[PDB]
Amino acid sequence: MWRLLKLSRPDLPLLVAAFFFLVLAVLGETLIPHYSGRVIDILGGDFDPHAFASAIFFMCLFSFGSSLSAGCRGGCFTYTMSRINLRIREQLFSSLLRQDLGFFQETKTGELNSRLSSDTTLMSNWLPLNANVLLRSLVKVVGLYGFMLSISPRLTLLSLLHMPFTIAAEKVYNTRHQEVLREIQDAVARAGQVVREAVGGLQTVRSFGAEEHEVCRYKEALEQCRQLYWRRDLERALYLLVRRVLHLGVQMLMLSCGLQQMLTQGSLLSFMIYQESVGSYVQTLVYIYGDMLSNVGAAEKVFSYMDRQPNLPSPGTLAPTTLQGVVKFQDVSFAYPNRPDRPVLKGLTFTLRPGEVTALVGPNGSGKSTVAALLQNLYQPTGGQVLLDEKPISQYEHCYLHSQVVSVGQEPVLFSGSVRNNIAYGLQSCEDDKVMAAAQAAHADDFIQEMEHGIYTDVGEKGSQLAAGQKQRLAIARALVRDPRVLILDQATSALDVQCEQALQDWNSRGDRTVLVIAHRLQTVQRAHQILVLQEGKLQ
Amino acid sequence: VRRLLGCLGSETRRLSLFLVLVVLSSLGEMAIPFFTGRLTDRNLTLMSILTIASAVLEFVGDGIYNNTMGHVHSHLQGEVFGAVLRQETEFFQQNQTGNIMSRVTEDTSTLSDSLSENLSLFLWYLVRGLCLLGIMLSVSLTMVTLITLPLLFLLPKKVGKWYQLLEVQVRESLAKSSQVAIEALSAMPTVRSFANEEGEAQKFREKLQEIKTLNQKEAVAYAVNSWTTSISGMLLKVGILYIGGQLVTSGAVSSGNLVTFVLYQMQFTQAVEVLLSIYPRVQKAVGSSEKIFEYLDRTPRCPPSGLLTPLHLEGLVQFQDVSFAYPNRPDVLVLQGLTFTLRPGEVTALVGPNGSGKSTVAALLQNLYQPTGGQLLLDGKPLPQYEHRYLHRQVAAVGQEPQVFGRSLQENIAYGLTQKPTMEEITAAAVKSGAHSFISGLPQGYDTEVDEAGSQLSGGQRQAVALARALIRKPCVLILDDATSALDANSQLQVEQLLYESPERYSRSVLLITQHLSLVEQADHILFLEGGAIREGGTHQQLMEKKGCYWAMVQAP
Ligand SMILES: Nc1ncnc2c1ncn2[C@@H]1O[C@H](COP(=O)(O)OP(=O)(O)OP(=O)(O)O)[C@@H](O)[C@H]1O
Ligand SMILES: Nc1ncnc2c1ncn2[C@@H]1O[C@H](COP(=O)(O)OP(=O)(O)OP(=O)(O)O)[C@@H](O)[C@H]1O
Ligand SMILES: [Mg+2]
Ligand SMILES: [Mg+2]
Repeated sequence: MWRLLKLSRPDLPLLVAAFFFLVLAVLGETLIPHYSGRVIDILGGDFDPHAFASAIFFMCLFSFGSSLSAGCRGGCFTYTMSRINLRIREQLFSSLLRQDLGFFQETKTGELNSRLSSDTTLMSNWLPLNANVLLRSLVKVVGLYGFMLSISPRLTLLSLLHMPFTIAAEKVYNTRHQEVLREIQDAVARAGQVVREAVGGLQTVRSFGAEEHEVCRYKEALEQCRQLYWRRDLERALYLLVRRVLHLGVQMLMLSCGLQQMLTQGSLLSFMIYQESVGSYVQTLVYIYGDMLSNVGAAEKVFSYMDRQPNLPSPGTLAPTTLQGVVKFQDVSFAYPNRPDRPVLKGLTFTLRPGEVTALVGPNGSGKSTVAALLQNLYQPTGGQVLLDEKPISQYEHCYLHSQVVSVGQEPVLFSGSVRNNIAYGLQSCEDDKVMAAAQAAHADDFIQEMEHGIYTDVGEKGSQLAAGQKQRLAIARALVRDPRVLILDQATSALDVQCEQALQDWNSRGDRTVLVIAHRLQTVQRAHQILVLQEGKLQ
Repeated sequence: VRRLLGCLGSETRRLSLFLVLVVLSSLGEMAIPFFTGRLTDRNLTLMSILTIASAVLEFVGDGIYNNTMGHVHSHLQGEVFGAVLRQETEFFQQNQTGNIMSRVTEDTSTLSDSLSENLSLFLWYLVRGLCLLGIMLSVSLTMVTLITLPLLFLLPKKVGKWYQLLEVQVRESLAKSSQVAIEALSAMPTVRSFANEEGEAQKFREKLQEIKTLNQKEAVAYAVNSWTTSISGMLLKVGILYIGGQLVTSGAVSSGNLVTFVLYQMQFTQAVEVLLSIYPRVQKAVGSSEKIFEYLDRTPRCPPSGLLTPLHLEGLVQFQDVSFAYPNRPDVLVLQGLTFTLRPGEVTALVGPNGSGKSTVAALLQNLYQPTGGQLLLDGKPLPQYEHRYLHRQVAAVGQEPQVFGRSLQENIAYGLTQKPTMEEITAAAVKSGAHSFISGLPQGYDTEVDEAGSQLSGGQRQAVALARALIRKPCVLILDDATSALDANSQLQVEQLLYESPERYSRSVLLITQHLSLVEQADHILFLEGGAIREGGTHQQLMEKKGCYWAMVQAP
């Protein structure tokens, strides 16, 4: 409730300018009707050289000033809320990237995008509708309460009588409103995930002929959202009707107590319109303050994501100028955080040397990619330790470590940029000579020239405009452009043909690289210096 | 502008009822002081009854309007998504996932919000102004007011196109940012593997800068438009005030009968001001809904579905001079002159180098694309002659890199089938594909939910689940596209026994695409494909004694 003002702190001059223009606007529209009355009551004989012209000229200049200030206030409010929404989006997206890898499996991508798109606009769009109405209502209530001169005990009776404006009903309505807004946002995210999954995997959906199923699922989600919206609207309308009905209970009592006192008849009917206006205005003020609080509180998910601490250790500070590249697994046992109490590794212990090639073999589900992910400091072991040059691998700097320990994954993931933007991914600076050398080393330069624009050809989303072997070669080139010290290859030749497989088979022609290959088929790991066979997470 | 009003044409009865309620309420609001309920008792209870009846009518009108607008929003959001999935395949190459999702989920919501905000206000102030025009007919000043009123509408008509030209750009920028976000969030293990979180943050900030640039122009235009409409209303008041003051002195209308025109004028000018303020929001709404209406009006370039559902179908597939060009990059041929036949009860293997065009053949056989210069026939009839669901039930495939969805294991195997299969059939398919070994070991079994894109499964397990999903259909035409690239030596025996030892092989025609040449030795036919052309064809032996490309590939070490 107070984080929003601290976030909107860099928008203070726009807000104070908007308040200045707003008080100028309300002063102008307060002072206009008196001179409008002076204009109209001149009907008892028209004065041509004076009186009429001066009054209409003064009304002209008053309306001109009020209009200019109103336009300035509206523009300032619109710009301020656009800036606040963009700041919230930037901060939430920057906070989401720091989280642990187990956070992204308990959540869904379309739901996160729905939060970033809708929940940020929910906590910004209310102020241009709310602040002007609330301030105008406050000014009008203060002005209408300045009619104390009419009759003395009326205001004292009014304050005590209208002080309990159904506090319990207000709290009940605020609780129900906040709950239904939270449910609405959850349903919207659930509906967006359906579109997320249907559009992203369209080729499989078309291949099985199941687009109508996705349309039906989306329509079910839309029906749930529509039901929640109608519940919210009906509750709001019922609350407004109850308030408008109960407003009469004080008005008839004051209009009866004036007759009961028999302050005169000509003065008793001189403030009924004032009483109705001040009651409606204070009811509007209380309602819009409650709506403000409920709408701010309904977006607590975005605040929870922006203040979430990742389940990662303290960041490293080590960055040696020379790295030997000897890797040690010592008594390492691991179980995944999203699915605990089912161990994947059961006491692994081995050493990887700079001058040798190590092969890791086993059946499906044995845990080889788990070993690779623990080697890249993507997960923390529940027992034992992973050491790089006799130091824990979590003590090294984040940017330093991932330029030295580089891996090719089981399923390579490309991005929407060009070829050279994927080869040089994650690198601050990279000359074109290094990129072409890495493409030559990965045997990728043969098909690069065949594409239009060469290395500037727009690779499709997820590398969908290439073959699988071409994507594999691009991933190998991306790994090799960094000149790594420890190189992991998690089935890096699963898509290449026979000739490209026998062409890329040394991996240690440099002689100072710690290579770990992970393979299923044989006749590619005879030249491995060390062979490790693991079954159900135990080394044999 | 007509499309926006036509998109709400399914609720005509409810809008007519709301219009009748609005007209009745406005005529009650403008006929209260003439009668005020004379006699018929005391008057304060009549005031209470009037307030109660004013509350109830507002409650009913609000309920009807809100229910109607919710129905309109849900219906429009459904139709946009229904129109998106009807397009061709390459439409999803030009348009990214985040852009399409921002169009479907966010542009429609903005259009519905603007429509629901503006329509009731327009109707209320239009009825109010139309009644106030009627009761104000000094007769002679009314035509003066009506001829000076079009002039105030000259300025917005020259301006409102600007309101579109910003808004479209704004929507585009938002879509771009969304795509960036999703491309960072679906590949988090890769990004953290290269320490590139700052790059994704900078990529987000690049689009946020463009949105920030457009917002300033939006705010300036809003302030200037508010100024202009206020000066127009002030001028409308002052002109009639000056002409009334001049007409009072020079006979004509007396000042007694002229004063009553002016109170009506102060309210008619305010109604005109509100109607002037509504129009730029309508132009902005036209700007916000250009892409979704383009999606709705777009016609797909793929041929429509047929109506053929034969009871008995065989796996006889014929290629006749089939060539393809991949219309994303035309004027380069991926396939040149393919001509081969698939017979039921037989296996045909498609071997070749990388990038030769084997997955293009597999995608052409799934009716994902149409051939450029040949005929692809299934039982002597083209693929578009068959019904969509029937054709994609009869022909089934696995895929080079298989994809699974975020649901339980039992409805991932049975994804897309109209008639739900029994648990025994799912168990039989998982036994056949080799997926029964690990699913039975899971704590929840076949009800185990997998996440988005199957992160809880390894590569071989995902391949086995995809094979079971292909096998559940009993497909006569079977396509395997590197189906054993992640399977171990134990799981390849299942595929070998499926290909050459199952009892059901006589009811299938198999197209097998592999880089593992051990499975190709028992294939009935082998086709070598290089550069999109079939260089060699025949059995394993006939290709071995003739030397050539296949013998060069086999005798590699
Ligand atoms: N993200 C995850 N969350 C939970 N469990 C997982 C996750 N990834 C893998 N597992 C499970 O961990 C076990 C080992 O999987 P892993 O990917 O490490 O095996 P692998 O030997 O590399 O497999 P393959 O040879 O099939 O590629 C399996 O039982 C798998 O279901
Ligand atoms: N969506 C696409 N748009 C444009 N060109 C594409 C697209 N998909 C593939 N290509 C191109 O078409 C050619 C054939 O690719 P294809 O996927 O058919 O090869 P492949 O024989 O299956 O390869 P591999 O053995 O590596 O899997 C390649 O040059 C590739 O770059
Ligand atoms: Mg693996
Ligand atoms: Mg392929």
